[PDB]
Amino acid sequence: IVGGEFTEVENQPWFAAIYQKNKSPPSFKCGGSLISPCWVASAAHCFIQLPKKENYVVYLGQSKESSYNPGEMKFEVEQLILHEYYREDSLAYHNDIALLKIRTSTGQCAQPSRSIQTIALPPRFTDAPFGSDCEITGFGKESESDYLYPKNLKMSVVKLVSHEQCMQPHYYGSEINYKMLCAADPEWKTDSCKGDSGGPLICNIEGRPTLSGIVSWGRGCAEKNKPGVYTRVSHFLDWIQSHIG
Amino acid sequence: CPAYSRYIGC
Repeated sequence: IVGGEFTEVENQPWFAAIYQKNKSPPSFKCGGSLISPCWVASAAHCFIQLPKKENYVVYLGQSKESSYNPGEMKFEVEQLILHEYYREDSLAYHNDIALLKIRTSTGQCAQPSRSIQTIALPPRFTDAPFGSDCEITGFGKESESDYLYPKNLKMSVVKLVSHEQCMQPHYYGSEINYKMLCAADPEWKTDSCKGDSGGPLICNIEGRPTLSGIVSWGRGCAEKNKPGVYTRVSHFLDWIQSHIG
Repeated sequence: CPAYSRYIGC
């Protein structure tokens, strides 16, 4: 996360830290979002290089990546579902969404606490406008040109950018379609970054913090005319419901 | 890896 501030997971209690097992402690790989006690949504691109549930561990309730966190919950991936139409195209990802059914070694799903909460899926449509300032959070880089990653959780505020704006040639042109969600800072000073992918785009809709997008791609981080691009979750509601319901 | 990935492994 570029800009914003460091924060504890109580401000992002749905945030899921997704790691890969090593042959040797696991390596942090992607963010994710708890959308029901047993299910985590994230980006399919996080799993392509090794698409086996066995090789991943999910932690809820973490403010500091790769160390123990009070109130942590460690989960195995019982089921790994990647979108059937996932695709890469040399610039960007498409259909970039994954589901992870999580379970501890003792069989449990997430137990709600101050640090572990589900986040609401978006409504089918809603009448009544909401604000287009949405939160982003994760463990990604603090600048596109940083080597090294911050280790503690950050969060920030970006604003949704219309598809029509995001498809301008100065922006991403024809690479943006109706399934994507762009978000940027009007002054280009805060953005998601490398290592934030899979994490949530939280908008406030009908009073609910709401998972509106999943970090998918973006040219650099906080670059002018280059929004962060997000999987438009609302588009996949019936995909999601038909797998987790 | 597509050119605009934000993935830790890209």
